[PDB]
Amino acid sequence: ARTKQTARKSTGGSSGSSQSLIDEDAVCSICMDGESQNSNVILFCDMCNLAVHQECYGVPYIPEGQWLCRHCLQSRARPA
Ligand SMILES: [Zn+2]
Ligand SMILES: [Zn+2]
Repeated sequence: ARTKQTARKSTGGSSGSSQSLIDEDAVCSICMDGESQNSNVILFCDMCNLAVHQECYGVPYIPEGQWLCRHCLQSRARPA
């Protein structure tokens, strides 16, 4: 599963840094990035845009394969 980690800091790697940065992170649904601990890990679906921290959703362990949320894993659950 795709897991992105981010750490908060008063003055970290920002305000230019290398005068060239291009990246687009995900947006958790359980929280509005207002209080997710100093370091958190977001999770994006492999067939969807379900972006939720594994701590926010309550995921016991992070699979070492594809991540299909209940909506998609259910869509293909019946089919074959
Ligand atoms: Zn969250
Ligand atoms: Zn999904």
